[PDB]
Amino acid sequence: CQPTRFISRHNIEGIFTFVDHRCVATVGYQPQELLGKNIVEFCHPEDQQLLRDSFQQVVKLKGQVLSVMFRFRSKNQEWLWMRTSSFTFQNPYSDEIEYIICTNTNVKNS
Amino acid sequence: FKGLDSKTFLSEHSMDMKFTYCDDRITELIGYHPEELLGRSAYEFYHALDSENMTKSHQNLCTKGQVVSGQYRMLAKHGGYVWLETQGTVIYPQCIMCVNYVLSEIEK
Ligand SMILES: O=[N+]([O-])c1cc(C(F)(F)F)ccc1NCc1ccsc1
Repeated sequence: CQPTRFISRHNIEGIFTFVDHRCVATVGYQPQELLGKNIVEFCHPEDQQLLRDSFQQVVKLKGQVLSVMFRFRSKNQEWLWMRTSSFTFQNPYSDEIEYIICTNTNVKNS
Repeated sequence: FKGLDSKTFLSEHSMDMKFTYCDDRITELIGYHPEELLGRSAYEFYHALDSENMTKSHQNLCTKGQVVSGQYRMLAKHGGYVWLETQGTVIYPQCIMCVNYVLSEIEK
C-alpha cells in the first residue's frame, strides 16, 4: 500500500513556493491554496514552534535530512499526522539562497 | 540563456529508480511529459557510457542515504542527450528524492 505523500519547496521562512498536485489526495487542497502561505499556517498550535525550529535548523545541517512529525489541518479542517522529511538545496554553480525541499507523508501516530 | 530555476527539475523514485513523480520543468528541458516517465526506471535514460558509473552512484546513495552523481547524459525525448547532475536523497527506505540540474543544451 503506497503511503499518501506530496513534495513541496519552501523558502527558508517556510513559505510554499512549489507544491506537487499529489497534495490534493494527501491533504485535500489544490496547490493554489498552499502556494504563498507558510507551512506553519496549516500546523496544529502545539506543533507550530517545533515546525518553525525545524525549518530554522535544516539550513545548518549541511544538506542532511531533518524529519519532523506534526499535525496538518486538512481541507476538511481535520488534524492529519504528517511526517515531513526536509533538506536544503542550492545550485552549486550559484550563490543563490538555499531553499528547502520537503516530502510530506500522512503517517500514523501509534 | 536560461535562469537557474528554469534548468532544475525535481523527481521522485521508488528504490528501484522507477519514476514516481517528475515536475513539469523537464518538458521544456528534455522534452518528456512527466506522466510518460512514471513507472520507468531512470536507468532506461542513461547514456551507455555513463551506465556503470550511475550503477555505482545508486549503490552509494542506498548505502549512505545521499549522493551527488557525477556529470551524466540523459536521453532526450526527440533524440540526443542532455548533460545533467543530480543530488539524490533517500527518504526513510520509502523513496528517493532527486534534484536534477541541466548542464547543457540537447546534443545530437
Ligand atoms: O532515480 N535515481 O535513483 C537517481 C539516482 C542518481 C544517482 F546516480 F546519483 F544515484 C541520479 C539520478 C536519479 N534519478 C533522476 C534521473 C535519472 C535518470 S534521468 C534523471
